[PDB]
Amino acid sequence: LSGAVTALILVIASVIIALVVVGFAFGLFGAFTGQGTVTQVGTATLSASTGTLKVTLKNTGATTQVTGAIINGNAASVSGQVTISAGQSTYSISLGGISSSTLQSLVGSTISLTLQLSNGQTVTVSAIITS
Amino acid sequence: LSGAVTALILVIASVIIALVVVGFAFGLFGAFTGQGTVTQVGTATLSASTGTLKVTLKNTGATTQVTGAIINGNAASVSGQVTISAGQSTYSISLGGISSSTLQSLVGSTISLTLQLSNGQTVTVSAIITS
Amino acid sequence: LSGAVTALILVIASVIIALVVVGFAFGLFGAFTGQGTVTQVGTATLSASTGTLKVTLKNTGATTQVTGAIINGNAASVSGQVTISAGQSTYSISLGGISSSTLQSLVGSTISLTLQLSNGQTVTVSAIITS
Amino acid sequence: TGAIINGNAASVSGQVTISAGQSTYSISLGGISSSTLQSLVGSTISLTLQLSNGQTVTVSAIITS
Amino acid sequence: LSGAVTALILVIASVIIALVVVGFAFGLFGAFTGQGTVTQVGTATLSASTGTLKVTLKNTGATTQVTGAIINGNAASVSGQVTISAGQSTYSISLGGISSSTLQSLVGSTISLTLQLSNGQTVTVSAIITS
Amino acid sequence: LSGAVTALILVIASVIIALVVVGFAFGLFGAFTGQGTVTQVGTATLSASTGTLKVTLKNTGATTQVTGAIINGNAASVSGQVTISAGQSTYSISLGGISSSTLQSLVGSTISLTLQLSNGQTVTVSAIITS
Repeated sequence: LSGAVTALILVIASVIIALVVVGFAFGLFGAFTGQGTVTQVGTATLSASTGTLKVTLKNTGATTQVTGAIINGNAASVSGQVTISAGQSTYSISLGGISSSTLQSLVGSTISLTLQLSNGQTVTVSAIITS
Repeated sequence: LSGAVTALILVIASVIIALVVVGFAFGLFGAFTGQGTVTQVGTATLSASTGTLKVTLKNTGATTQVTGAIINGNAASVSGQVTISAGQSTYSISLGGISSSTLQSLVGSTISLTLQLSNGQTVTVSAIITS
Repeated sequence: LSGAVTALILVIASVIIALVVVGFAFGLFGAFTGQGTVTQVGTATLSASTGTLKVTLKNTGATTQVTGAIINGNAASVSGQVTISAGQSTYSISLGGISSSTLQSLVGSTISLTLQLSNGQTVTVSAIITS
Repeated sequence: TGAIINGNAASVSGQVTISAGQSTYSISLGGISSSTLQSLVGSTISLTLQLSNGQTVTVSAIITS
Repeated sequence: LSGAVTALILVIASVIIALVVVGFAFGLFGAFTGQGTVTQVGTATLSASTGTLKVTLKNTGATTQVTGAIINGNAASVSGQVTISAGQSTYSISLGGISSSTLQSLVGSTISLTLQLSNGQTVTVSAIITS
Repeated sequence: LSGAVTALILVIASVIIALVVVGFAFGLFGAFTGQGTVTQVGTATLSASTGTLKVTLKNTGATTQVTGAIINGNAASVSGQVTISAGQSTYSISLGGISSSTLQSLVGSTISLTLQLSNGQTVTVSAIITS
């Protein structure tokens, strides 16, 4: 009775394995939709005095973190106001790692930043270098 | 009978997954068309007394909100008359956040505003600075 | 003689199960091809008097039904002339659920509709709002 | 045996014995007229042939005149 | 011997299914290339007497049909000389559905037509309204 | 014990097959990235005396070969200086297959060449026909 029981135990266990696969696939399909996306809607300004960036970020997803920023081909780190909530509202980043040595010559012009979020997404920002 | 049942349960579940993907794609294709677009048709005037902007905005989409306005390299917030209905009709924005200190010297000239809507779209407005 | 008969009955029944799976897969492959697709070829016009839409829809598939329409961020239902036959010919939808309150201001402009068919497919239509 | 076209089943009469090899086949597909295919000249349709051995084959066809 | 035969019958049938998919994909790739494209090369003239349009249409594809024409925001049907062969040669459309009521005032000016072909493609024509 | 051993040997062999597929996919993903791309940065000049082309080609990939060139609707072959190394540096192609019969009338004007590399990529070059 090896064939009477063994193929039976395989066909019982295979239902368990298939349901685990389908449940994991539906959980992953639920996960990557609401994982969190962030874009810019607000045409940020980059003050040349302290590097304070007044950005507006739309977030129709989960809570993310801001890790670093690419500016002028240089990486830079941030310290505070990096916890992005859901919603657009308005964000104010104290972008350290750069001084007014190179931004004094570009007052009034336009620069392109690249924020690096915590969830793998990067967001490019078109900034007006104001004073 | 592991291969007799398991590939069968996969090919039954894959129809469900594919139909969910196709239905989500068609729902998204329906969503981003009628999501709401707003443009200017009316050649707005900016009164220098109180900052009252008499704008005309065409809207062939859904109901949106006006969040802020970029003027002279400065961001400014708004308070009332921001619920854009469908249709052109005529809109009257009490644009706060600026005084007649800088607009008194430009009476009769032309300025360029940038309204920031709630749905990510921004609209630039060519305004006549009247008194 | 448990192993002499049992594995034999499994290998006889497994042919039946495998042929049922292959026949179902080929039937599904036949079904989703000729299930019915509908697109627009004809550059429809939306009359603002009664909402009568003169659309042209190409259908290289089966007979479908028109259920509803998305217009200006609003859902709307339909009543008559919704049985789409095969072929392009020409279709005339009495689109109820909207009046000339909002379409009187947009005479001559262009709007984007979203028809929702019965077979899950949605079709966006670029319409000229004529009078 | 048959062909699925526009959500309709249709039967065939002649030139249905498929030999081995690619060569070329010419099916007199009856069961439909030029009532509905006159409006789709030059476009693309999708047929579904149903063979005798259970296999079905979908064909991407150019509706020429 | 359920696993000795069943996975074998699946791996034999899967070759058939994969080859049918690849053959259908290559047939579709062959079909949509030579399906038929039509453009204008010839700067058509629209006679205001009878509406006779002397157009020149380049066709590097298959034989198509002309179904209707959009003129002045109005749809119109055609009757004869609609079978477009391959090649540029020259075409003469008896465009019915309009009279010299509105085209008498525009003699010598330029209008823009929109022909609607049978294969989904539409072609806009820049026409000189001659007499 | 046919089901006790056979599904076991399938589930052992399937790990081998899946790892071979994943390793081949990652090897292909490694291969097509660094396969070799070549573009123009240098605004080449085409001397009309001997057909000597002084081109500058940027190559962030592997070593490629120059096979032929399309000029004036004519194919032409090359003989020497076709081994493109990595880097921009500067390249000098003795483009045979054409004389100064047709290029004498176009001294000072601009022509468009199409080099055909060995790795399937083609590169169009905007050349100044100098003397």
